[PDB]
Amino acid sequence: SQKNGIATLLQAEKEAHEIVSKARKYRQDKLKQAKTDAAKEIDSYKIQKDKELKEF
Amino acid sequence: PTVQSLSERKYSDEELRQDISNLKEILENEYQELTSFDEYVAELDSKLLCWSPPHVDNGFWSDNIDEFKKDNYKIFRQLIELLQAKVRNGDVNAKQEKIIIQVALNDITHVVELLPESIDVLDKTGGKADIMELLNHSDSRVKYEALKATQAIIGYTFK
Amino acid sequence: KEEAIFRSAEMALVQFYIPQEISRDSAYTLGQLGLVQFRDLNSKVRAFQRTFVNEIRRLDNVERQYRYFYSLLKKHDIKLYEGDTDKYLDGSGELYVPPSGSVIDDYVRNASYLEERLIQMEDATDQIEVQKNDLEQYRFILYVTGVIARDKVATLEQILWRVLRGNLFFKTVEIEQPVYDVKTREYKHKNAFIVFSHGDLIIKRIRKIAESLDANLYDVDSSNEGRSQQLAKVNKNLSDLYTVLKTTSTTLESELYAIAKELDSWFQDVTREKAIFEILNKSNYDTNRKILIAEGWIPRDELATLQARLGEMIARLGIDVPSIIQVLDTNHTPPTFHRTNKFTAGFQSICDCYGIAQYREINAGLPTIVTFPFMFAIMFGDMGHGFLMTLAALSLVLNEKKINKMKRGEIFDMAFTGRYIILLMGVFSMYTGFLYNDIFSKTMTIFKSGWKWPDHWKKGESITATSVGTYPIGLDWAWHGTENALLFSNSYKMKLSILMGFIHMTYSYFFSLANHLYFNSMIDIIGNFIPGLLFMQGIFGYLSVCIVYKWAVDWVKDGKPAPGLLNMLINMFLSPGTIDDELYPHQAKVQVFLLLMALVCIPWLLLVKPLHGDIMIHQVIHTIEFCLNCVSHTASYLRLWALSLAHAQLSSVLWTMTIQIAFGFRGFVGVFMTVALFAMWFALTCAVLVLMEGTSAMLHSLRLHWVESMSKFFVGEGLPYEPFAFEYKDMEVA
Repeated sequence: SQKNGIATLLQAEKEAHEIVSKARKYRQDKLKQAKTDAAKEIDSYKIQKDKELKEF
Repeated sequence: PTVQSLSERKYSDEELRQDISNLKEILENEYQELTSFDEYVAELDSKLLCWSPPHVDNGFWSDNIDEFKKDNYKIFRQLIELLQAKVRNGDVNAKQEKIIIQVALNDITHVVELLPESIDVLDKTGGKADIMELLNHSDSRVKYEALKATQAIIGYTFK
Repeated sequence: KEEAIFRSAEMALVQFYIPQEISRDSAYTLGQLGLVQFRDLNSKVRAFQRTFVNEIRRLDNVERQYRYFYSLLKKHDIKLYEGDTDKYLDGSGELYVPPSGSVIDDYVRNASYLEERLIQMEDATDQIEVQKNDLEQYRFILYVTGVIARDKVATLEQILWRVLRGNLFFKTVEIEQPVYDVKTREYKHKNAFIVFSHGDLIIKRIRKIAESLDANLYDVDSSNEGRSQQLAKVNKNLSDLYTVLKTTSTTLESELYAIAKELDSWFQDVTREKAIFEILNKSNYDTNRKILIAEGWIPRDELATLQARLGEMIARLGIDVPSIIQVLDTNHTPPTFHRTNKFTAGFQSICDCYGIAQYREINAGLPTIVTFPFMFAIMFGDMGHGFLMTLAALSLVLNEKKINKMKRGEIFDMAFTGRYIILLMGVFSMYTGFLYNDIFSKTMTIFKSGWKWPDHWKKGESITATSVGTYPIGLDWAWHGTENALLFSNSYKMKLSILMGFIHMTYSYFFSLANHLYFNSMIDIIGNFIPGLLFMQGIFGYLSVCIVYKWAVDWVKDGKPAPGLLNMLINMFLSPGTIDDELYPHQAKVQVFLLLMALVCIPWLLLVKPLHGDIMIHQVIHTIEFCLNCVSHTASYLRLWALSLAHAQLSSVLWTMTIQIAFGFRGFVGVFMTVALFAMWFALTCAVLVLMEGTSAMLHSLRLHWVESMSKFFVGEGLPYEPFAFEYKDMEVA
């Protein structure tokens, strides 16, 4: 129906908006997680440097 | 120009529009190659100049006209030498040679119209008649650029 | 399997589920079909807040560069060379077209480049024109030195001799050729001016007065060697100037000749996108929104074919996402359409000039197609004038292919569409001539001899005629020239006009019943048609049956008195007590039943419709106007008679004293005189008669159809159907 078609179009638009919001949230979460991973890797590198200094 | 046209478009995607805007900004920042009179000098050192934004350095930045005039028409003599070398070797149909000749003619037209006193330097170099001979160049772009340059020189010298 | 002009075509409101990406192609093709409108949407906000503003402004700018091309091209000695090819493809082309795409941006950049280049070129050309004009006087040269117009040299000499109270040396010489001075703006004659003086103040005064006298000056050299060197330098510069001006003129003429070929087609190409973006403006394609949604008016019988064309384009465009369309609940009134061919487009347009049809009512164009030409013809009459105007109609019908692509102007103007209207009114003029029996004014006598006036006649006796029989086709030729001809013909054609008019009223009024029946409304039928019909018949159709019965009976042989020509009804207006001269047994008596039926019908007509606040106030006015229009229009039908008789008498008088004096019979001078007389007669008949009187009768029958017939049934006014398309824009709009 015409009202049914309008409702279907609105549902499709809402699904697209939800997909875009999920993409943005995934982007933010990935950025935060990669920042944490980089911090952990840098801490590991600093610990390795400290261990090398202690061995020296 | 393609980036500018894409900027003029209305693509229905925020990410795509932002990417187009960023690319346009990057291209505009890279357009500083024109404002670098050092870049124009380097192209002069190169035997062949390219139709880069440096070929519009004078119109976009008339400041380089003073440098061109300096050292008793140093840059004007360099450009005249490049044009004379291209002509004396002919090869007006060569695509690279045609592009170099057109760029040199356009730059010379910009410079001469920016300082009519360089007309005497050009005439002493034989370029006043050289460009007139080049008005009959085979290439349509070369002939049109030569006509524009001669009209600028003849129009400036007529005063 | 499509609709016709029977009524307004089956309307439809289908929903455009246009994909956002392919929107430009979809709009382009959908406009190419020349089949769809677009419903006015999102128009509640001002015109400079649209999402389409930037493309509209750039394309309008582009149209401005194209106009500047056309203006400078018209200034130059060159015109278009590809008008025919572009118009034919875009006029009625198939679904296949080469849409532009990014070539739109290519065209925009191309136009901007062309303006920068040719603006530089024009600046160069007029600058060097100023240069050569300056040197031309300078070259002609060789104290005071200068040139001035040769006619004003005497006044210059006088003012020189007078300004300094003494005298000064002077010399002058006329120039070989005129110089197109910038100040004069024309190639006026000139002459060299030379003078001499001692003081420097005198030289300055000479400078000032020469400048005031519009005399330009040059710095000549007194020394022969210096003058020769200056002339050599001037020639050296001037030779390069001739070379450069020749080269630039050649380049300009070459590029303008090249661009002129595509410029005419480029204009009609670029005109498309303006409409395209103005149309998709109504679609409300928000930048954030995707899958554009919009609506437009379509013919219901073309939904399948438009869907097929859209799918074919989508396949051609490679758009993977399918395109869909659905029909809305058409609560809003859709426009009215008529799939008229060139056979009847003129009739339909002339009919709807009065008012666009109701949403689905019986379009009045179809009956008018025939009634209007015949109503004109029954007013026009003559064979000869109708035949010449039919030839004039053929002049446009036969050359329809040629005239369609040539500007109407003031030579034809509204006649551009009138080729088939004039043809049909001309053939009906032929018929009215056969049935009025007058080629121009003069009556023809092919058919069997009519009235037999007595075989014995005196030199100047008054002779009656004998009804030996009835002339089979039309008015009896024996009536011509007789003292009773005017009375007989006038009575005849009064009755003809009123009878044909009543028939026209009945046929038009039945259209109201047809319209209501098609719309399946009953209260309107029972409240307007049956009461109105019974009223109009019971008076005026009763008059018609009166008159037909009156002819039918051979009155004198019948013995009972013959009522007057148009008497019985106005006699009846008094009282049911029929005064005298009854038509038939109880014929003048039973009609009181019809009269009482009408008079008891009028309040029923007054009250039935209101009985479902101001509805009654509207309906009382409706009944009042219904009756008044009925009587007034039935009287107005005498106009056919009126101009029929006017045309007949005008034809008679012109014929009797503008042609055929028969003076100088069997004489060469008489031959010349009748030649001139016939030329004057034919010119008068054509111009005066056909133009004036024929268009007059055209207008009278036109109004007749607009109100007398149309207003009986046509009431609803609806929206017009103007789809989204145009053929070409070669009209050179400014």
